[PDB]
Parts: sequence; C-alpha cells; structure tokens
Amino acid sequence: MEMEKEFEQIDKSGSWAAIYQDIRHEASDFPSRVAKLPKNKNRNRYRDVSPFDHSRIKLHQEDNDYINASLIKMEEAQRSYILTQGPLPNTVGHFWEMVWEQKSRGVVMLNRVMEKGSLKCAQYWPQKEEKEMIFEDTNLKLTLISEDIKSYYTVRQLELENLTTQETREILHFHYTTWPDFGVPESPASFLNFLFKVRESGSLSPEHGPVVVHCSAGIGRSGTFCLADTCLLLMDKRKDPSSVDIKKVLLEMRKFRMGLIQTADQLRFSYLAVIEGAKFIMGD
Ligand SMILES: O=C(O)c1ccc(Cc2cccs2)cc1
Repeated sequence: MEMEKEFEQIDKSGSWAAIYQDIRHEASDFPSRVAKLPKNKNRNRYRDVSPFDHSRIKLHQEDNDYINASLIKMEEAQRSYILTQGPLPNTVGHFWEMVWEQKSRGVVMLNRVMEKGSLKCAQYWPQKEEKEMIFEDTNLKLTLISEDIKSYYTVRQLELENLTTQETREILHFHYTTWPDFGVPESPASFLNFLFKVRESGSLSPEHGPVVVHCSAGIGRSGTFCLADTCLLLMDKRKDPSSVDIKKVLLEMRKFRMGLIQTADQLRFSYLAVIEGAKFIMGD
C-alpha cells in the first residue's frame, strides 16, 4: 500500500512536522470580510478561525445572514459537508435555522460540551424527552425523541419543527464522546466504526442536504472526519486506488475552509485512519 509506504518513510525519518508545515505554506488564502464586520464579533468563537466569503453558508434572513460555517464541495467524490464551529449561547438559534434551511439529515459532533475544564460549545440540544427547547429568535422547536448510548459514541433522534409552517423533520445527532482532551486516539478503529455508522444512516447521501459537522473551532477533528470519508470514497471509485493522494485532497478541502487539520499528529492520525479503513475494505 503506497500511502502506507509514504507513511513508514515519514515515520522512520520523523518528518511529520515538516510535511505539515509544507501544507500550511501551500494552502489557499481567500478573503473573510463578512466574518470580520463589527456586527459579527459575538458570532465568532475564535478570532483566527473564519469562513471564506466565497464558500460561507448564508442564513435566509434580511437582518444579518452571517454564521461561522463553510460549504466543502468535493466534485470528484460527489460529497458535500458543512463544517461549523460549536454553537455559542447567542448562535444556537442560527445553528438550527441553518440545519432547517440547508435540508440536512444529520449533525456530527466530535467534542464534549466541557473539555480541559472549559466550555467548548453550548448545550444546544435537549437532554430529556419532556423538556423541549424553543429558539424564539428563529421560530424553531427541538424535541429529544430517543437516545442510544454506546461505549465510544451516542446516537440521538431529534424532531425539528418550523413553528412558522408546522412542518417537522427527523434529525439524527451522531456524538463521538471519547476523543481525548490532549493529542489523538491511539487506534483509529473506534473513529472508523463511528464514520461507518454515520454513512449507514443515510446522513451523507445525495438525497439529503449536506451533513453538518462540528468540534470546537470546526477545523481540526472536523477536518479529520471529512478528509478520511472523502479519501476512502475516492479509493472505491477510481480504477487505480494507489493514486489517492491524501495531501492533495486536504489542499482541495482547504480551498473551502481555512486551517483544516490543526496539528502534525492530526495529519498522521488521518493517514492511519485511511490506511486501516482500506485494509478492512480489502477484506471485511
Ligand atoms: O495503494 C495500494 O497499493 C492499494 C490501495 C487500495 C487498494 C484496494 C482498495 C480499493 C478501495 C478501498 S481499498 C489496493 C491497493
């Protein structure tokens, strides 16, 4: 396996930091002027993570259409993803407006609400069936329907109601709960299992709007999820699987959102996940 050879060569030479910096150097730079307007300061979690103007998701309202979210459109793989920050106390209603307007079936959450003793995102979904949430600013109601708690992830069924029209939709919430506070998982087995569970739900399929994916900033863990998915889909589709270049797929994705894959360890983990996800598709 070529990617596996490139992998053993970088590991034996200990050059992960050098490969990573080369990607940082070659990555696209596009304007983010809407993100930086003074009216939007409390809509951004991090001053250094903004959506590009060309790929940003627009809210369908005349007041202020801004949300920190990007459309990643992968033309050859035929997959689209929305990558977004963890919602803030004043953007939870905007978040559910986006899910509604973009016709998403699934939300993928890769963080815990508290990590390293600090809040990484708002408690944006209801924890009990009989205590629903109403978002008065966007006119939406959200109800917990069911919850399935497993060792490495939790799946929830949610009902989202547009209070304006009384239409309802079922949203699936896929919550990966065991990413460690520091570094990356030792084995990619539980992350690949989780990826397969999202695929099996229909959430990534072209009959729905794009999947919404987030962590805290929406670039690191979130970047790893869409990079692994896209690379495995391309290996399934092409006559020569050996031709899939993970570094070139990552640079393509960085044309749509800055900073995807935050560390040399996240880059190495993405290689491991793709290599193992291929080894098992080589014989399940
Ligand atoms: O790089 C290789 O040598 C290689 C990679 C993948 C395959 C077979 C696969 C096709 C699709 C997913 S795995 C064969 C050879």
